[PDB]
Amino acid sequence: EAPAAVVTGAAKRIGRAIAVKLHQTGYRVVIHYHNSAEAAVSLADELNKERSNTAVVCQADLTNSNVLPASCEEIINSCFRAFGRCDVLVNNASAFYPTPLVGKTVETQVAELIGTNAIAPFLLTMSFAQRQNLSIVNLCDAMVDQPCMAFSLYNMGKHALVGLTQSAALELAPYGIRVNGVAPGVSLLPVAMGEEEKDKWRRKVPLGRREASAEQIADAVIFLVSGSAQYITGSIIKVDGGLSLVHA
Amino acid sequence: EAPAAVVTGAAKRIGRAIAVKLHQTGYRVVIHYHNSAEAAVSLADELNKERSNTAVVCQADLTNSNVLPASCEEIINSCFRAFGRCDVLVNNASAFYPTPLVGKTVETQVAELIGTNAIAPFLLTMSFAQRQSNLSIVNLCDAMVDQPCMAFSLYNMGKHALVGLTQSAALELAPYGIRVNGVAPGVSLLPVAMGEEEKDKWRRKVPLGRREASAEQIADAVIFLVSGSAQYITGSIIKVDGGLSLVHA
Amino acid sequence: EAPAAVVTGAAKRIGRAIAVKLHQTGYRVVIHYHNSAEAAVSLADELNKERSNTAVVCQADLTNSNVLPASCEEIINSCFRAFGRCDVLVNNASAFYPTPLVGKTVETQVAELIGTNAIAPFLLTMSFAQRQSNLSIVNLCDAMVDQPCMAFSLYNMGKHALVGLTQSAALELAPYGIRVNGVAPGVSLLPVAMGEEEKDKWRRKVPLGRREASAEQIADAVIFLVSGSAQYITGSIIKVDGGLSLVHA
Amino acid sequence: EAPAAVVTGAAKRIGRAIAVKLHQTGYRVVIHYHNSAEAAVSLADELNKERSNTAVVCQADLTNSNVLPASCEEIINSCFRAFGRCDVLVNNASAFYPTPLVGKTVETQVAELIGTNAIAPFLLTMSFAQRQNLSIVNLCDAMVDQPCMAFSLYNMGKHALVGLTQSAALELAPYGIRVNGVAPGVSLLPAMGEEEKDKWRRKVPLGRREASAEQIADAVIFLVSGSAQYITGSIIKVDGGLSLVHA
Ligand SMILES: NC(=O)c1ccc[n+]([C@@H]2O[C@H](COP(=O)([O-])OP(=O)(O)OC[C@H]3O[C@@H](n4cnc5c(N)ncnc54)[C@H](OP(=O)(O)O)[C@@H]3O)[C@@H](O)[C@H]2O)c1
Ligand SMILES: NC(=O)c1ccc[n+]([C@@H]2O[C@H](COP(=O)([O-])OP(=O)(O)OC[C@H]3O[C@@H](n4cnc5c(N)ncnc54)[C@H](OP(=O)(O)O)[C@@H]3O)[C@@H](O)[C@H]2O)c1
Ligand SMILES: NC(=O)c1ccc[n+]([C@@H]2O[C@H](COP(=O)([O-])OP(=O)(O)OC[C@H]3O[C@@H](n4cnc5c(N)ncnc54)[C@H](OP(=O)(O)O)[C@@H]3O)[C@@H](O)[C@H]2O)c1
Ligand SMILES: NC(=O)c1ccc[n+]([C@@H]2O[C@H](COP(=O)([O-])OP(=O)(O)OC[C@H]3O[C@@H](n4cnc5c(N)ncnc54)[C@H](OP(=O)(O)O)[C@@H]3O)[C@@H](O)[C@H]2O)c1
Ligand SMILES: CC(C)c1nc2nc(N)nc(N)c2nc1C(C)C
Ligand SMILES: CC(C)c1nc2nc(N)nc(N)c2nc1C(C)C
Ligand SMILES: CC(C)c1nc2nc(N)nc(N)c2nc1C(C)C
Ligand SMILES: CC(C)c1nc2nc(N)nc(N)c2nc1C(C)C
Repeated sequence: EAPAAVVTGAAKRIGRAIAVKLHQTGYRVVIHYHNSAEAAVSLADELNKERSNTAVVCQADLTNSNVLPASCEEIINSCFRAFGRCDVLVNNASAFYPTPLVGKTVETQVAELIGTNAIAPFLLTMSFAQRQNLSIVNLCDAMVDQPCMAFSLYNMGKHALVGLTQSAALELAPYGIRVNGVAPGVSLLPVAMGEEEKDKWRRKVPLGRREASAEQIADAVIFLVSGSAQYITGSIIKVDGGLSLVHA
Repeated sequence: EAPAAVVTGAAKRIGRAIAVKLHQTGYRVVIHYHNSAEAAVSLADELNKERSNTAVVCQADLTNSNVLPASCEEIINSCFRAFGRCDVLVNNASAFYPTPLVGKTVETQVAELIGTNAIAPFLLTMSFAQRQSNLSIVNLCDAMVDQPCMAFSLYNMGKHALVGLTQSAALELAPYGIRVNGVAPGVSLLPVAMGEEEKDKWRRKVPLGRREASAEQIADAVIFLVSGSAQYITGSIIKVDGGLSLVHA
Repeated sequence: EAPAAVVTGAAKRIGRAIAVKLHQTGYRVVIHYHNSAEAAVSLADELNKERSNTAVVCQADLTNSNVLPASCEEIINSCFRAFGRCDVLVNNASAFYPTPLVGKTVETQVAELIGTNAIAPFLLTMSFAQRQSNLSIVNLCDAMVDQPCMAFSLYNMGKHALVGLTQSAALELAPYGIRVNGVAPGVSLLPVAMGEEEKDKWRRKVPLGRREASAEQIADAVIFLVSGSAQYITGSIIKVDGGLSLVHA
Repeated sequence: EAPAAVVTGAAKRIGRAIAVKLHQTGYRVVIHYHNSAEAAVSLADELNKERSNTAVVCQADLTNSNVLPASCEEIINSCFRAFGRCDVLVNNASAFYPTPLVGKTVETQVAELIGTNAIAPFLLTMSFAQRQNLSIVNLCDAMVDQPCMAFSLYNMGKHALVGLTQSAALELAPYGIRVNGVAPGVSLLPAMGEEEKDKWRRKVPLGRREASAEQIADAVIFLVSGSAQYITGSIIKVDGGLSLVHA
């Protein structure tokens, strides 16, 4: 039968593109979402119209808390309940907002930014391994070493995700599970973002002076889960048009 | 008038060596501790005997929780209460134990390892910067972060997050004249209870001298980073590992 | 018109797999070689039997010297003269042997190791760019560059320079639509010649399957990078090492 | 006996600051230079005026060639000739200029940029080790991963120098020789004038100022000192946060 994948934060944008491209490759998919219920259901309907019984949605908040491990176990469980297997996990969901060093409480900021970007990936990785061409792909960030000003908590999360990618690649290799990352530079600028700000970001990218499409990011995910990546584990592929190479 | 420093997890081992060297350089010190109360009080006593009222102790669990931000604020507050100023913060305290992917619950392991290694350092950095010369913060990192111990994902995640904080905070606090740096030990001060035969196994791996670092050697790099000789150094992580991280499998 | 690629050191092993896989993908190929004349011609014959007029050979020493810039110019020229275009350059050729710090003279060792691994890639890159769709360059790097083989300083220096080239050329050539990326093998295709103890030693270190990479698995990463599926990827180095570089001493 | 140090490209700027600082800490120094004869002799004179017979100059081109190994061996030899010992080697000399991919020939550019920044440090390291608190400090670059546009050969050279620092740290550890790097960001602005200087200054998070030569030398002094006895294969960035700033 067809293999199955879980994509977190898959209702919209890059997660959606990844879900779509996995589905087109022949995967059954769990579209995880938090708030974007309408987009998630609409996406599932469309994939199911294409091939019957090949998409389900699964709602979960991925903020850190004492119940986060159970929420992550349930996400993996939902893939098994729908499809009887879980071959691919894609950790895409992410909170991203400034937390200056010098309104959400700081405890909430910690829980959202660290939970979504790192702890949930860890717990989902745990549940995925425990339930078992298996692989996990973590959505990282090409700019981790030249971070956005005042984004310390977000940056800490993405750094933690690099650590998880390496530790899990090492530990899960004996089980045949590969763990890799895809690190976007600037990708899919919101149509609603101010045009002046869009231009500012695009002007920075050496390759084409434009942001990645969501499909370009998805392409690298597709490579990593494929038979063409069978010896690749612990690798993080930047997909950033050379943005990380530009000095101040 | 003398500068003042907070050192977390300063009762024993590397934190102790750091507190002692800072004190010897002329700093007044807050000795933070968690369970090591006798060691901490004894250390403060020793330092105060050397110079009157230049050391205080401050107890706090640095596990992630709803009360962790207030706890970190109180650690910084304790430096100001005692000394009227806080010039240096050393984020040394750290939980370290395996968390295999395949009697603590996982949510507790997350809270302790991410809390001690990453979140508390963040909240302490926030309180330090907000409460404000040669100001700086030194984070105790790990030379082996990219070749981690098997089954230590949460620990390794916590230390990676700390590298991220060191960079983000260096960038953001530079306009405020606060430098933020790291010291990354390889193998240091193996536990006296570790069998010598196993101590020799890690020792044999170290290119420079086939031995682990003393706590004092780690402290030496901290002393440098807080000194006027490092006035243009920020966002830098100094490995103190005797070549360990350069050795292939 | 079918696109054309140059592969250096393509007569055998990994370079051969790259040439074969590019050819299978529809590329016409220049098979560069140094000493392996019989294998190079044999490979050309084989590919030409598959599709007429799709493979040629080009001999050159890639050791550094006063004549190297002309040699690299002629390698690129061979692609234009044969195929009327050059879309892809793969910098695979490499000298690899120990140069301890404490028959070849040291200046010869420098010329061979830095020439093959770094300077030739630079001059070929120069020639390729100046002679100019989906254009790209792939440099064969090394996943163990930061945990190098003992006594291989010159080899390691060359591979580090190659990372620098990959990055510098990615930045500079991005405006011309030329992408520049790397593939970094761990251990790959152990020779039968090598000892049974030595080969086992290396194999048992690889977390993912306790075996070396096949040449085809290395070639798969090259194919991805030159493909339309990597159109936004430049300055990236993809490790293909089965997790070898993650394993501590 | 006082320890002795070789500093390459030490007639001016950062090399001189390092030479001056080592001398002040008690070292006897070989001031290597290439073209800056007057400046080198002048520094040796000032240092010898402070302490008699504690400085000598040594001329050498560090461009790659077949005689480069002999030249590097002779630099180390000159320290032993003058001082009877050689405790510290600082690889500071560097060529730095653009070499675009698209009147110096390319073979000259390769020779100068790879020679000065990488091959000469390798050859000096060999000769330093062979001739034996011993250590080597390499002058690297904090911006190696966000390079100057059209400086590929320079960038390759400094990357090779990171590789040397790591390889030699590993290999020379059994011999008790530590090998470390100092990676400046922007330091000492000259050739260049204001306002281009102030364009660079505005980039630096920590004080919007370039590093002083003194600040770079401070980091060198630390790595050679007893306070760094367990540090080897480490590269210390001295860049005021410059490398942390995104485009
Ligand atoms: N776009 C870029 O320029 C860029 C750059 C670097 C890295 N990345 C990385 O690439 C990935 C995708 O980027 P993107 O722009 O598509 O991301 P995004 O739109 O910012 O986030 C994707 C999804 O994350 C989910 N999410 C947020 N908070 C959550 C929570 N508490 N619990 C569960 N889910 C939560 C949201 O789901 P709901 O909508 O259902 O609420 C959201 O749709 C992310 O990991 C991101 O960090 C992106
Ligand atoms: N030792 C090494 O080989 C090595 C290697 C790499 C990195 N490092 C890093 O260097 C630093 C010093 O190492 P070390 O071996 O001296 O450290 P350690 O003994 O393992 O821990 C230092 C202190 O951290 C405090 N701590 C632990 N859990 C805590 C909690 N939940 N709340 C508050 N404090 C807590 C403890 O205080 P109490 O005793 O008072 O309870 C302990 O004394 C650490 O950051 C470590 O990760 C060390
Ligand atoms: N194999 C591995 O485990 C491994 C590990 C890390 C990195 N890599 C990298 O992957 C690439 C392929 O590895 P490999 O093992 O297939 O390589 P290899 O067999 O060691 O060498 C490839 C070719 O390099 C050519 N070459 C050597 N010296 C030359 C010179 N002076 N001038 C021109 N060409 C010269 C040779 O051509 P002729 O035979 O025609 O003389 C040789 O066939 C290399 O860049 C290597 O550094 C490989
Ligand atoms: N200054 C910065 O902003 C900066 C930034 C990053 C890294 N760095 C690194 O820090 C170190 C010092 O910087 P700097 O600006 O003081 O250096 P520099 O002035 O550009 O050069 C130092 C010396 O190198 C010598 N040199 C150049 N070509 C030579 C050759 N072919 N053979 C022998 N010697 C040669 C010159 O000696 P003569 O004058 O005697 O001919 C020169 O005085 C260098 O390694 C540099 O790459 C500096
Ligand atoms: C498209 C814009 C709004 C954007 N959105 C992001 N979303 C997440 N989750 N993570 C990022 N690093 C992220 N980064 C950007 C850019 C600022 C790079
Ligand atoms: C002395 C031994 C038990 C040891 N203890 C440690 N403690 C903390 N907190 N962090 C480490 N990275 C750490 N690392 C080691 C060694 C394995 C290096
Ligand atoms: C399989 C053996 C002979 C081997 N051969 C190599 N050849 C080149 N050119 N480069 C390497 N890094 C290289 N590395 C190895 C192993 C030590 C991995
Ligand atoms: C002060 C200016 C002229 C400058 N000079 C340099 N000299 C050398 N040798 N190396 C550099 N990386 C170097 N870099 C700069 C800046 C452009 C950073």
